[PDB]
Amino acid sequence: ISYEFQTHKELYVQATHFNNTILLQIRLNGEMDSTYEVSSKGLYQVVTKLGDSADPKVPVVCVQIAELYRRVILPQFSLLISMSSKIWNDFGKLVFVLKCIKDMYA
Amino acid sequence: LGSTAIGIATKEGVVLGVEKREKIVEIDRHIGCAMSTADARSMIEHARTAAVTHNLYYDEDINVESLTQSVCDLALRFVALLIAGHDADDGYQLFHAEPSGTFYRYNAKAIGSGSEGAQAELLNEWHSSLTLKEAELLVLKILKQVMEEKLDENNAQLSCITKQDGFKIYDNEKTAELIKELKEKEAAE
Amino acid sequence: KTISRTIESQPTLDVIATLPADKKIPISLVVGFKQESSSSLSCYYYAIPLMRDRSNVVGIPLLDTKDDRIRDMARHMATIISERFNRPCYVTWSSLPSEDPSMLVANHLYILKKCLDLLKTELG
Repeated sequence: ISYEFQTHKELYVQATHFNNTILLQIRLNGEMDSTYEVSSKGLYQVVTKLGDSADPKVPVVCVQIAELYRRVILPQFSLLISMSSKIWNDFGKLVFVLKCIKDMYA
Repeated sequence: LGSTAIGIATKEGVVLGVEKREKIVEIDRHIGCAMSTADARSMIEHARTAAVTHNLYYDEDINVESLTQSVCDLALRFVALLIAGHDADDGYQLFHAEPSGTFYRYNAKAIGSGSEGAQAELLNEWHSSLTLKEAELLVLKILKQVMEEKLDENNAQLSCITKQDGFKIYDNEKTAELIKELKEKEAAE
Repeated sequence: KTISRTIESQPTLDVIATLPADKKIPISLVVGFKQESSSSLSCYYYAIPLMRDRSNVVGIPLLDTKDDRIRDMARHMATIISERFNRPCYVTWSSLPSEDPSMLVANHLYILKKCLDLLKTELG
């Protein structure tokens, strides 16, 4: 099940739902280069698949996006994010991306 | 039962040397690594992927510390490495990466079979003004010092990474000289 | 820059694929068997080519799996795509509720071809 949205250096969003996970792309001028898994212990716990695993900006953006889902978008938890690291305003930015995710109903 | 591998950082290149008895592999043009050895293909592949991705998107060398974080992370979510590189952040750098996924910085380091042996000799010979050629020779010396059989270009192997020539694995010639030159030089008295 | 598709014939396939309008822009490919509820994600996989500053490619399981067949299918597919299109690509293999293993062993080569064909059409 696919949804996607594009807005404005341009930001592209796309998601793909499954029984076991979602899978979100956040592209910047078509670019995407990092991959984080934001799964929860049942009752959040980011893991870095490819990118800078020591950037402290990271788990913040992730856990934000993870809340935007878990408690505002639907309709034991697992998201996969792939994004342009080049995105990092900077709180102003995170707010834009998050409104872009809701503009395709996520 | 891990095998010998030695690195010495200088202000003009880091030098990785091993007991040949394929153990030095390139991660990127500006970063090699030497290892103690088929459980590695995945870490190496990962490393390379990280390096190339960063490079493609940024059009620059990846930060050797970031690279070593990336490979250690992989183990952290559960084999022993000497990663050596030059970057424009902290110039020449040398790291030791344990199967545990903990890593530390060093300026000289030995891992494998004669590695408590060698690390002492490293400790009281390393200093921050050593030239690349001194370091080259120094590594060769420690390697003869600990090796099972004799030291010829066939059972030990040298490499280095430098700001200008990126990574390099020395062929048997360059190394044939150096081992002969360590012979002449340690015959002064 | 994203397309839903069902490729018909040797079973019918579902394909969500993100790709370029117009070189750092990666091909993204989700692919399972179509069905007549729906799907889970089995393996996510990445690859990127080496430059001629050095015809290999390099890649890693973003989301790995226990099953060799799924891994190899998703790796192989990403390896070949990335090489032939000289771009990075992210490939998902999805799996149907009670999907039998054979369906994959029996359609490895075919899925590759119909995916190369699709991308090949949609770029050049």
